[PDB]
Formats: sequence, C-alpha cells, structure tokens
Amino acid sequence: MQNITQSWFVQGMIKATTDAWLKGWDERNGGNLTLRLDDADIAPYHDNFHQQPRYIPLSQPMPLLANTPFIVTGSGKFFRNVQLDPMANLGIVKVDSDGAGYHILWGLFNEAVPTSELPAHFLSHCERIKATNGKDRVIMHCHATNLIALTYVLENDTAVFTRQLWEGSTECLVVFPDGVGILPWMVPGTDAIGQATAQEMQKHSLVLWPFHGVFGSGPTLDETFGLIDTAEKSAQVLVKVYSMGGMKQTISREELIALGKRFGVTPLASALAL
Amino acid sequence: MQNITQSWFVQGMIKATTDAWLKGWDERNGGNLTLRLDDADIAPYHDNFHQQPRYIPLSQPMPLLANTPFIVTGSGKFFRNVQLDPMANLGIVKVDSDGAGYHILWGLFNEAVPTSELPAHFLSHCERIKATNGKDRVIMHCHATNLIALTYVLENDTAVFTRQLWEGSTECLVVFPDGVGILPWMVPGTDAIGQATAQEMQKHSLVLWPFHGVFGSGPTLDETFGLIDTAEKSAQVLVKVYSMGGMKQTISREELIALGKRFGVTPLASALAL
Amino acid sequence: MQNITQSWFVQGMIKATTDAWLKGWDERNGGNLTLRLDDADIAPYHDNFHQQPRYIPLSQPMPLLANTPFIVTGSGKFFRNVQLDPMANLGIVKVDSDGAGYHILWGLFNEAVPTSELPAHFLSHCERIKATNGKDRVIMHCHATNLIALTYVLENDTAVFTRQLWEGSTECLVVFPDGVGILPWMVPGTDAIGQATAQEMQKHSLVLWPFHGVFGSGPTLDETFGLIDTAEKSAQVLVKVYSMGGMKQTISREELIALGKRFGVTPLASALAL
Amino acid sequence: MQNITQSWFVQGMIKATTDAWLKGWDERNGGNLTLRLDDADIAPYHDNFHQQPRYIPLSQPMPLLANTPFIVTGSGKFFRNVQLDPMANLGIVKVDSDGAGYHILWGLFNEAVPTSELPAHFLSHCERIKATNGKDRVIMHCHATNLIALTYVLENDTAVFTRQLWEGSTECLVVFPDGVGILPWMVPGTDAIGQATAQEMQKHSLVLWPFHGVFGSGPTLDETFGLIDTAEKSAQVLVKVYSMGGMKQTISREELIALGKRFGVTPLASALAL
Ligand SMILES: [Zn+2]
Ligand SMILES: [Zn+2]
Ligand SMILES: [Zn+2]
Ligand SMILES: [Zn+2]
Ligand SMILES: [Zn+2]
Ligand SMILES: [Zn+2]
Ligand SMILES: [Zn+2]
Ligand SMILES: [Zn+2]
Repeated sequence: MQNITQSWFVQGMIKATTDAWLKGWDERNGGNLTLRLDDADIAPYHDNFHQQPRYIPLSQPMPLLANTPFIVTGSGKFFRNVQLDPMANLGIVKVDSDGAGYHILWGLFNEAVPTSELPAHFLSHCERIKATNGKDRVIMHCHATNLIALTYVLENDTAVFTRQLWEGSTECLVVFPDGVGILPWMVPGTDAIGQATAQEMQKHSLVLWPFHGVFGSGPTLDETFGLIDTAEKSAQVLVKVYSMGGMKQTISREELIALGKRFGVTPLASALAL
Repeated sequence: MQNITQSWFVQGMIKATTDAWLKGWDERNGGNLTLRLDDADIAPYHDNFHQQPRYIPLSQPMPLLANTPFIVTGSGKFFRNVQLDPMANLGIVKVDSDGAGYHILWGLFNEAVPTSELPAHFLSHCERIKATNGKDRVIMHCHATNLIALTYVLENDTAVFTRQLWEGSTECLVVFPDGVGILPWMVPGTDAIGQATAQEMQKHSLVLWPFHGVFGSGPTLDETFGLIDTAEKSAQVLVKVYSMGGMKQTISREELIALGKRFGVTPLASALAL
Repeated sequence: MQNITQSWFVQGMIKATTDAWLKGWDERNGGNLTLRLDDADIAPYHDNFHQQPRYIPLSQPMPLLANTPFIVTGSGKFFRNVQLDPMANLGIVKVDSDGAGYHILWGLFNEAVPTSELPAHFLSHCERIKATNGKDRVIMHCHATNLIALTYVLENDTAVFTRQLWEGSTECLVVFPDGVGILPWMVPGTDAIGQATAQEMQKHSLVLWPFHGVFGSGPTLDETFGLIDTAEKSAQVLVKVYSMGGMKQTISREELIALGKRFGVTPLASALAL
Repeated sequence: MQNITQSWFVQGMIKATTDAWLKGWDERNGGNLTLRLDDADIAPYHDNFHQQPRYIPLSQPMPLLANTPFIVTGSGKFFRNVQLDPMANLGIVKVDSDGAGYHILWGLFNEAVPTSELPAHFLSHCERIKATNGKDRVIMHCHATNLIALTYVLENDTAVFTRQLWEGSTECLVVFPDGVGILPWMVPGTDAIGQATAQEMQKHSLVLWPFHGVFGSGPTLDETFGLIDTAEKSAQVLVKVYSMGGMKQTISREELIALGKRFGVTPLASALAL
C-alpha cells in the first residue's frame, strides 16, 4: 500500500492548513478544519488503523451524521505543524451508528482529541448537508486577519457587512451571493456557539464570529479555502480603503444587480440597498 | 522526449501564476493569464496531445488570431494549483484557420475550459499585436490588491491615476510611460468588457478594472508580470502614504519630464500637469 | 550516530528562528532565543563536542542554573542563517557547578558567543522556573512589528495594553490571562534590563520592551513562539483597527470574564475595567 | 572543480537578491547589488571563464578600482530570477589596470551588461573603501517599500529622518549611528546621481533616494542586507505608527544618548535634538 499520509485527503488537509498558516490566519492553534469523508475513502487504508480506536461521546445526538467519517484537526494543534507530522496533528474519526459519539480511527497520537470547536463543525456539517443536498463536505474556521479587523469597525449587521464585502472585490457577490452571517460575540468552543453558527449556516456559506474569526462551508477543501480567501481579500482591500479615509466611489447597487444576473446568482436581498 | 510539462512555456506559466498567487493577487480562481505561442513551440510536443482536441467557438470572429496557439489558464482554476497539476489547470489552445474558434490541444483535463475572461484576453492580444508590431505575447489579469484599493479612493481618471503611480515609484514612468487606462466598472467575463479593455490596450500596456483588477500586456511572461508588479508596488507605497495623511512632497512635473527624456521614453501628455 | 544537528533541539531552534525570521520579527541579528535542555538531551551527543569547551563567566552568580545546559542563539548572528549553518549560529552551553559561568560545548564556531541579551534570558529562565515549577524551558525575544508599533501609540500601562490585546483577538485572554508586562524603555543588553525583565516574568509570561520588542516564556519552543504570535496577531488586528479610526465595538468586560471562566483561566484583574 | 555557481560569492549574491525579492523590495529589475571580490576569490575559477571577456569603458576614470573584480547584478535583470539562472543575471567583472573600464569575465550571457546604476555603485565603492579603510565590500540598492513611503511624508532632512528611524526601533542607532543621508530627487542611472550618492557615502553607510529607494554599504552581503533591513523594519513600524495618528511616546534624546554610549557608538550629532 501507500501510507494513508499519502492519500488525497491527508494531503488535502496538509495543503489547506499549511496555506492558511501561510496567510497569517492561524497563529498558535487558532483555526480548525474538518472534512467529511466517504467510507470508500478510508477503507482502502483500514490496515494502517489505530492500536484500538478510542470512543468520545458527542455533546449532543447527531443522527444525520451516523456512520460518517471525517478527517479533522486536533485540539491545541498548530496548523503550521500539520505538514510536519500529520498523524500527530490530524485524526480520522468516524461517528457511530446513531450519532452519539465517534471512534478516533487514525492519528491524534498521544491522546490528542478533535478540535475544541467540534460542536460548531459537526452541527454546521449537519445544516450544510441539508442546505446543499449533501454537496458541502468542509467546514473551515480561521482567524482571517482583515475580516476580524473589520468586525471592530463595520456595523455588525449581516446586510451592511455583506454589502461592504461585495463592494471590496467584484467577484465576491458571485462567490458568496448569500452573504456572510454575523453572530453576536459568543464564548467559543461551546455548544451554544456551534448551534448559533449551524443556524446561520442554513442561510450563508460564511459566518463571522466578531473579534474572532470566520467559518466557511464548501464542497471541497480548495473551494472552502477559496471562499474564505475571497472574503478576506475583500476585507483586506477595505481595510486599506478605510485606512485611507474611505470610499470616494464603489460598485453601485445596479452594478451588483447586473452582476448577479450575468452570473446566474441570486444575491442576498437585504444587502441590496444603494 | 521531455514531457510538455517540462517545456519553457508550461514552466513559465507555472512560474508566473505561482508568483502572482504568492503576491496575494489571485485569491480563489481570481486572475487569468494567456501566452501566445509560435507553432515551433508546441510542435516538438505534438505526440503528447489530447485524446481528440475539443473545439469551442469564439464569441466573435478574430481573423488576426487565425492558426495561433496559446497557453492559457482554465476557467474556475486556481493560480495556486498550477504548480501542482499544470495539465489540469492550464490548456494549450490553437485558434482555427479563420479565427472562429479553437481546439483544446492539451490540458484542461475533465472538461475544463479556457478562462471566462477569454474575450478580454484574445481581443487585447489582437490590439497589442497591432500596437506593438507583434512583440507582445502575454496578457495577464490579476487582482492586484493595492491598485484595486486605490480605485475606491483616487479619481478614476486615466491621467490623475497614471500620475499618482508615476509619483509613487520613480521607475514607473520609464516602465509605463503610456500610463494606465481606466474602464468604468463593467460586468466581467463579457464581450463588452473585453472590447472595452482591448480598446484601451490600443493606448496603454495597463488597464484597470475598478473595484476588480488590472490587465497588463507584455512581450514575455516576466516582463508582463513585472509591468504589473511595478504598477502594484507603486500602489502599495501610495496606500501607505495616503494612509499616513498624504504626500508632503513628491516627484514634480519637471522631474518626471527630465526622467522620460533621459530614458528615451515619451510620457503620457495628459498626466503631465504639476 | 546521527549528528547533533539532526537532534530535536537543534531542529527545534532552526524551526523557531526561521519561522520568526519569516514573520518579519528578526531583521539583522534582532531577537534571540534560548532553550533549557536536560542532561539526557545532550549526553547522547557528547562525542560531537567542542575542540575544548570555552568558559565565559556570568554577569552575576545564578545558583538555580547550576549544571544546566541550554541551546542558545549567538551574539550578532542572524535568525535567517540558522537553517543554513546551525553550528555557526547556535551554541550548546552548560552553566557550571555553582552558577558563575558556562562552558560552550558545541557550536558558536569562530569565537562567537551567546546572545548579548543573555542576562535577560538566564535571569528570566530563573524566574520562570520558580514561577511555573520548572515547566517553562524557553525564553524568546523578537522584534514583533505590530506590538512594537503599538508601544508608540497605546498607553504604556500593563493593564490597558493587556486589555487591548485581549480585545484584538478572542483567544488572547485564554492564551495569556496574566497579561503582558511593560518595562520603561531601558538600554538593552544590560544586567539592569535583564533584572527588570526577570522581575516582570514573575507575573506575566510576556514582557514588552517599548520601542524594541517582546520577551515570552513557554514550556516548549512551539508554545513560546505561539504565545508571541498570538500577542502579535492581536497587535496586528489592532494596528488595522486604529488605522481605520478606532473601535466602534469590541469584546466587553463581561464577555472577557465569561471567557476566562469557561476556559478555567484567571484573567489579570487590573485589565478588567470596562 | 566545483562550478563557479557553487562558489561562496555566486551563492551569496543568489541569497541576497532572492531575500530582497522576497521582502517586496525588488519589483521588476528594481534594485541592484555589487560585491567587491579579491583576486583569490575568482582565480580558482579562471577555467570556467567567458568565451572572450568583453570590455566596456567606465563613465569616468576610477584609479582606486584598478584591477578590482566585482560580482554584479545585470541591467534589466530581475532579482527573482537570479536563483534560477545566476550566470544570465549576474556577471563577474574586473576593472582594468588604470580604472578606465572593465572586462566581463563571466556571466551576463546574451550581451547583458552590469547594472545601469553602476556609476552609483562603483563611485560609492570608491568612497566606502577610503571611509572604512577597505572594510566595506558591498553596495546594495533596493526599493525598500516603507522607507520609500516615508520619503513622501517625513521632512527630507537627513537629521529628522535619521532621528525618526532611530526612534522606530531601538537597535537602529547602534546599527547606523552615522544616520541616513538624503539626496534631492535626481534622475537615476546617471553620473550625477552616482557622484551625489558617493559623496553622502563619505558620511553615512545609508543613503536615500527619495521616491525611489535606499543605497547601503557593508563589509559583507549579510551585513549590508541587514543594515538595509534594519532601516526598513523601522520604517515599517513608523508607517504603522503614523497611520495610527502618530507617536504618543517614543525613545527620548537621553535614551538614544545612553544607548550610543553603552554600545561604544558615536551617534550623528545633528539628529540629537529632543
Ligand atoms: Zn477560533
Ligand atoms: Zn483548536
Ligand atoms: Zn478578475
Ligand atoms: Zn477565471
Ligand atoms: Zn532586541
Ligand atoms: Zn543578539
Ligand atoms: Zn532603483
Ligand atoms: Zn538595473
């Protein structure tokens, strides 16, 4: 065999965590990533699996996720180190036959566990599966610097914040026509913040945690990463524009409207004011 | 043989896309690149060509481009991934004997197609060929962060924007004496925005799409890339200067004039106000 | 044997210095790093040791550090070059049997010596050992750009500066609940500045040298590095926020309080004003 | 033999140009570098030398430089590409027996020539040799972004600009106690701008070309590079500070004075106002 570390999904996680670390998004253990897998993905690797897979209960039943494997970043683990030791810093987990817990099948060496934002991840997986008829496979959280910065400065109103990000790069509307949901600041790594994130994931493929980070959902690691990067690129242009005293001109409502029409996209109504 | 992936032009595209990705210019699939090739370039590689080359019609006849091969980035494809799988993310295309379409000869695996900005590219190739007696070979579009930022802030007037970029780095005038044309915001990935870009490519080797990006034209990938990088470096100094409250001193008209005279360059008149 | 250069600690120092160089933190010889080792670490390597180990006296007796080996960056040496020649740029030192000096056992080729901030390092090691019952092993100093910038702008008051950094990224409080101590500007590379740093290391795992850099203490190179990076990431968001005219909203006192309670952390009282 | 490309000086030039390219300092062909060599350096490589060495006259006699070899960047050549093809992008030159010209002994393939700032380089070499009793070996010019930005904003007065850079990082004074000279803007790539640069090189190891770049002089490539990086790091902190509305506190005159006394350095008097 090839080792599981050489598999597309372990390699994908290395690539996405490293690229996010490279962006400045993932200081310390900041940020986390989980990718839903199929059985067919992990089964060719059954023989490189854990001494005996450890079971951890879920914070709450998740019957939709019954029998679902994921690969996931570990709690306390640094994005930077994933390329260096993926088996220490990643784990392959598989939720049990009625969504009450999971076995850690591979990785997370030395009694590591899945990310402390696992409630946010798994609950958002659940909603993204229903909301996209199962197409989304990734939930990604990173501390995207400019977006975080903007949360101290822009009205934390889903529609104004969406609209600013649409303006700040032409493509943004096309990439995220549903906009970006904003939560109130919440204590992170809780069931409550994961429920609230999962609820906005019903409506947006991006959700901001003010003064903390962003959560995105996508069909693949690249597309999820690129969703975020697009939101963050815009934030970065906006940071510069605001720091230079603000917009003198920008993309108008009609232009954003002609744009979503050409791209066959339905833009968040409430963000279409002026 | 060596594989085509080892050829100077596939390697050049890997180098230029990767370097642009590295700059922060090419979030997601943002940005695109096409390079005009000669027959002599691709012919030594005829035997590594496509199962059967797929034909796609052009949006409009382009008789100047009859029988011309290009290597081009694919629609939806990420600059970041080109180094990883050039054949998935690039394609070698060759316009047919009367400029009505092209066959995809190599790459663009899995039914990918050339960039959705192909009208902008090919039309601008057409004008750059006439305008430079065939010396330019590259059209490059990227989301150059500081230049985009400046479009929210500087008067979107070709001559004032040119002049600011000349000021923001001494060399700029020498590198782009013809200045940078500015389009009105337009819906991208359209025939109309490609015509309008191609029209300004008559007069400038750089063209700004406000709130979106820049288009440059050059004789080689490095020179085209470096054209852009020079415009963007200046924008970057200007962003900092404006963010610090503005210029207290700058390069004067006479100095810009003595400069274009020493370098044997004829600077855009309308940008020579004060 | 494997060479000592292949050992976890020489490799760790290469990794941490290089990563800091990569961050922009360590222009020229700026910044320095020392890591406390056990005998068991260096002993398997006794046979690759120095021609004859050179003795340098300590600036003052340090009996707690009797018989303790460290690996340390060299005076005048660049973080950038460590990956290139670790034995030229690092040294393994071992304090003597009553804390009056050390022998340079390995590295520091060509009569190099340990960092000129060695008083700061060793004295802070001494206090961090007592303050953490011997868990901290690292002292790291770098010129962390945004934190330095903030020292010209924020009230240099431990509690206001701590509080701003807590606000500037949610996790900060959890990572450094003890806050960051601020020294008056002091002449660096002196016994006085090392005593003063060591004294604040009694109370904080981070200490700012205004208009110069930060000192952090940690159990491991990654954790020490990540402590710093977290403080600096926040500073970086704050720089952007202030540059955009300041905070419109931020994390409130109660939220910071609910946060330190969920994470089982006791946040610096004096920073809990409003 | 080993090839000359593997020699310490070709490797040093690759390392310094690449690192500067990496910093953002050397867009396009911007920036240039020349390193004075000894005969003993190049002689072990005599047998890998040019088809027949081409002679180019000097713009003016330089008898001090008679029989002196240098390795130098080529005109129009990109710092980025040096690591890729050093022999295309670098050249080894040797001034003739009475300082009237040089033979290109190696590199600069395809009729490339030494940098168009060669008057600045060679004249500054001449002054740095006299001013340091022959210790300096490097002249380095790059478009250091923040320093360039500051030239639009700070009074272009040697003593105020020096003083700001001293403030903006503690170490700066120690690294460049002689300060940084400022020229009036001049047309670059001229004898006049090289004379004027060479004249300030009498007094400073750093010289600013406003709205263009910086020139530094050093004993080695690392030390010259690090001189610049230190000046630029400070500029970068200052850019942030000014962009946040300015300094509330900074390093005082007495502190800068105690600093230059501890480090055995004699700080530029005129920069010691307040
Ligand atoms: Zn987080
Ligand atoms: Zn975590
Ligand atoms: Zn675009
Ligand atoms: Zn595209
Ligand atoms: Zn320091
Ligand atoms: Zn040092
Ligand atoms: Zn220059
Ligand atoms: Zn040049």
